[PDB]
This record gives sequence, C-alpha cells and structure tokens, in this order.
Amino acid sequence: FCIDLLIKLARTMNFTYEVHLVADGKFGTQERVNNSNKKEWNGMMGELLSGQADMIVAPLTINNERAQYIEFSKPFKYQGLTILVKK
Amino acid sequence: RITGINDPRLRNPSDKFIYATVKQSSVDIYFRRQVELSTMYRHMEKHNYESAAEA
Amino acid sequence: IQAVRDNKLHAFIWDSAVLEFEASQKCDLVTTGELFFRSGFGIGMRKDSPWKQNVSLSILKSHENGFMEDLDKTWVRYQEC
Amino acid sequence: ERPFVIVESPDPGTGGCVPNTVPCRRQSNPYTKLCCKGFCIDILKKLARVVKFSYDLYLVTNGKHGKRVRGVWNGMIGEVYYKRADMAIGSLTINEERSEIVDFSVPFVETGISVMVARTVSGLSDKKFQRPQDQYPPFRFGTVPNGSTERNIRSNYRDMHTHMVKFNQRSVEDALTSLKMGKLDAFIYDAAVLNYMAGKDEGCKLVTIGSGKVFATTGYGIAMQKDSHWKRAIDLALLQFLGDGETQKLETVWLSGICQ
Ligand SMILES: *[C@@H]1O[C@H](CO)[C@@H](O[C@@H]2O[C@H](CO)[C@@H](O)[C@H](O)[C@H]2NC(C)=O)[C@H](O)[C@H]1NC(C)=O
Ligand SMILES: *[C@@H]1O[C@H](CO)[C@@H](O[C@@H]2O[C@H](CO)[C@@H](O)[C@H](O)[C@H]2NC(C)=O)[C@H](O)[C@H]1NC(C)=O
Repeated sequence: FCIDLLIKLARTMNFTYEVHLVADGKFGTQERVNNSNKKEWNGMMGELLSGQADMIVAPLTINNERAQYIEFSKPFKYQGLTILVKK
Repeated sequence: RITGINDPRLRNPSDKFIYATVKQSSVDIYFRRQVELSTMYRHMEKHNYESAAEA
Repeated sequence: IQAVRDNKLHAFIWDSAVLEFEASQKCDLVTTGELFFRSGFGIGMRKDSPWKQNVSLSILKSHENGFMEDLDKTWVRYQEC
Repeated sequence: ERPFVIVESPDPGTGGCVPNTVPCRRQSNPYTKLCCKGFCIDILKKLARVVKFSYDLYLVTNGKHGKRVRGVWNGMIGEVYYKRADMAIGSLTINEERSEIVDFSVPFVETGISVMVARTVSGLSDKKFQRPQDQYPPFRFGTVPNGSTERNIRSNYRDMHTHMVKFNQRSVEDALTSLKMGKLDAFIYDAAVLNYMAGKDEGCKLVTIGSGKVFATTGYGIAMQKDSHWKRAIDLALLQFLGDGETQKLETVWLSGICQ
C-alpha cells in the first residue's frame, strides 16, 4: 500500500528515492537508561532524528508525544484499536 | 421494566414519559449542583409534585 | 499473530486496520467490539522542510479524486472469502 | 450549525444569559447580545482555559460558509482571509481548495459525505447517480448549494451537476420535510450532521449502508490566518484532548440517538 502511494506521490514532485528497512524492527518510544535522564529515542523515529533518514512512510500513530519533536502531515486513513480472540 | 440513569429517554426527555420528584427536597439540591446533569433540572423544575406520599 | 493463533496467548490488542484485514485474510479469526481510541496514519519528517507542506496538500488532492479509496478497495476488496 | 454551535435568545430579563453558555454578538458589518453554547463552544472554552487566552464570539452575515464565486471569498473563510477575523471555529471541513491560502489544525471530528434516504444506491459509481437518464427518474438529491459539497461533486461525476439544478434549496430541515412528504428520496450531505439528525427522530429514517461508504474521508478542523505561531500551540493541545477521552464525553453530552 504505502509504496504504491509513494510511487503515485513521486510521479508528481520530481523525486528520486532510496528505500531501506529499519535496523531492529521496533516502532519507537522514548527510552532513558540509568545515568542518562533524557529519554533518548530508539527505533525508526530515532533513526530519522539521527540523520540517516529523510522521511518515514509507514502506518505510524499520531500520539501527542511524537508531534512534540516531528511535524506530521494530514492523515490519510482514520482508524482505531481492537481485540483479536480465536473464534 | 426500566433502567438506571442511562437511557436516552432521560438524557433527552420525551413527551410520553414524565420524570418527577418531590419538590423542596435534598434531591433538588443534588440535581441543582451537577454541571452536566443541569438540563434534567430544567425538566424537573417544569413539573414536580410539591407534595408527599399523596404524589 | 502466530503465537495467539497457536493458542499460546488468548487475545491480541492491535490497530483496527491490520487485524481487520488479517482476520478476513487468513481464517477463522474475528474481532469483537469497536474502537476505544481513534486516530490515523500520516507522513513524518524533520521540522521546517517544504516537502512536508507540499505532500500534505497532495494527500488531500489524492483523497478528493478517490485515488486512495480506489487503491484501498483494490487491495482489501479481494478478501472475506 | 445545528448540533455543534447553538445560538439562543438571552436570559428572560437579566441580559447575562443562563450559565454553561458564552455571550455572542451578531454584527451588521442593532448589536443584540445572544448566548451561544454547544460542542465547539465547550471545546474553545477548554482550549482557552488551557492555553490562557481571551476571546469574543462574532457571527457572519454574508452567506453561511462561502465560496470563491467570481474570484472573491465570502463567508468565514473570506473573513479569515481578509484579516478581519483571526480565527474560525465550528462546522468547517478541510480540502485542497481552502488549504492553499489558510492554515489548519489537526482534525478532531471524522466527517464524510453520505446519502440520506427513506426507510437502492451503493456508491457514486452506481448507475443511478452516474448517468441519471433511465426510465424511472430518481429525483432531487438535496446537496445544499454553495457549501462544502458542490466543489467535491465538481470533479467526481461531472454530468451529475447540470442534472442537479432543481432540489430542496431551503435548509437541511427542508430536506427532512420533503423526505417525510415524499417529493424526493435522495439526499447527499455531510456525515456527522446527518448521523446526528437521523439519531433522534420519531420512528427513524434509515441512512444508507453507513460510514463504510463515505466519500472523501476528511476531518473537521480550525481555520486561522497563516504564519501565526499560536497554531502550533493549540495543535499540541488538540492531541492531548484526544488522550483523556475528552472527545468521548463532549460528544456523549452532545450526541445521542433514539434509533441510531
Ligand atoms: C511545492 O509546490 C509548489 C506548487 O507547485 C511549488 O512551490 C512554489 O510555488 C510557487 C507558486 O506556484 C512557484 O512560483 C514557485 O516556483 C514554486 N517553487 C519551486 C521551487 O518550484 C513547488 O512545485 C513545490 N516546491 C517548493 C519548494 O515550493
Ligand atoms: C450561492 O450563490 C448564489 C448566487 O449568488 C446565491 O443565490 C443568490 O441569493 C440571493 C439572495 O438574496 C439572490 O438575491 C440572488 O438572486 C441569488 N442568485 C442566484 C443566481 O440564484 C446563493 O444564495 C448562494 N448560496 C448560499 C448558501 O448562500
């Protein structure tokens, strides 16, 4: 889905793209280890903040904490959360 | 037959069902000091038997 | 998904779209209830870069003409077998 | 707007209206004082209480929402454009046309475009609304003019427009009156207002399949003059408002249904 959307987007703004997967597979939250009170970022959000990335294209969430440091765009699909049980 | 204070018939008063209490009671103050429930007082103040077991 | 399907766990708490497609996709699994939180996906980049504004306009541009809806229908409609 | 922002006549004799309300002033540019309360009213009250700002409520006279007819903007969008009003609140959708010149915040109410009918169509591509030239003439979809939907139907099915010159053209309630009578069976309008009004009615009128077929899925936002720093602040706050379940409470104290 997202890569097809990326193709349709790049066909309009003179783009050249290099796509590469995340390092560890974790989505990303603030993380603070002892002797370091600042909750340093880890995940693809931390990779983007580091400088290796230029844009993230994945089904990311728009929770309050993420918007503090990174400017988002208008959402393209609203949804919620649900529970899965065997039946 | 009926339910607690959750039904839309009480959230939105209906012309068929009538909700009334005893006037000049502690319940009057209780419904006169709730922010969200204020509108029910609007119904309750409209018609409530200023009465007793007669009601 | 594999663990809870193998009855190692009982229920999985996850986003509505992923499970809503996968339940109709694999077999025998259905979700119960509805959302208790509501939000959507989006694109994210570093602060103050014009790509952000331009793609934000382009996303609504695509939404107006049904391109996103058509793509979603194409990629989720062949399910619920 | 009918469910969101409600305007009422002042208190019986005093002038300071009933509590849980905010004074508002309709201008003529007799500045009578009315009292406004509703969903957006409480939203703005909480926002101002959390970001420590003061405000006054002013209505508009030139049209309901406003369109770019003859290259001039009327309505709330035009008022914000001409810098005669720093902010706009209430029923105002989001799309590419308005986003060119005016900023916007994160949406807080997921809206859509749906079809109200009586108690037959399953999409825009359906043969009924696509090429309406069959034997039975299904007539008079509502689509209140000069609003938020005509620009959307301007480039979704180009032949539907010229077939759609005659309809119910008084208000949203006029469509309900005509549906109850039977002069028409088609209505197309915003999802939120239609859902709310179909919620509370004697008997109940059944909308189409539901939110599963909404066109142009967007969200209601807050307009504001461009480059204002203020925007960023409120944006963050808006997300926090979705965290504490505030939206659920402020909806359940303003949304319900006798059938829906
Ligand atoms: C972003 O999209 C706009 C629209 O195509 C462009 O930005 C500028 O838009 C103005 C008004 O149309 C033009 O006069 C400028 O020439 C555009 N800038 C450039 C660099 O083309 C542009 O296509 C996109 N990029 C930027 C950086 O604006
Ligand atoms: C959309 O635009 C039309 C055209 O201006 C508006 O219709 C006009 O309404 C005024 C009201 O007094 C009449 O004097 C004009 O003769 C009407 N013009 C036409 C061409 O019918 C219409 O009101 C606008 N829509 C809304 C919702 O305001």
